[PDB]
Amino acid sequence: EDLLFNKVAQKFNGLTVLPPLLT
Amino acid sequence: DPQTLEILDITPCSFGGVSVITPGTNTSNQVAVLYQDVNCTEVPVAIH
Ligand SMILES: *[C@@H]1O[C@H](CO)[C@@H](O)[C@H](O)[C@H]1NC(C)=O
Repeated sequence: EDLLFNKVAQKFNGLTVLPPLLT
Repeated sequence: DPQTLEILDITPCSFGGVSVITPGTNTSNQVAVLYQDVNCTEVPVAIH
């Protein structure tokens, strides 16, 4: 799972990036 | 700056959404308010 995570909230003109419920 | 020649960032002043967490209206009339993507240092300064 470490390889799969190392192989793959920005303010802008009204754009929002909500976080996922399950971290 | 057209005088001192300093490099100044430009960051938009916080916006976001407001979400009301309701226990129910059939259970209680209390609410909690979520200010998304906003530091609490800036929540009280707003209109309405
Ligand atoms: C939010 O405000 C607190 C109070 O100064 C600060 O310590 C924290 O770094 C701020 N959060 C961000 C993401 O800047």
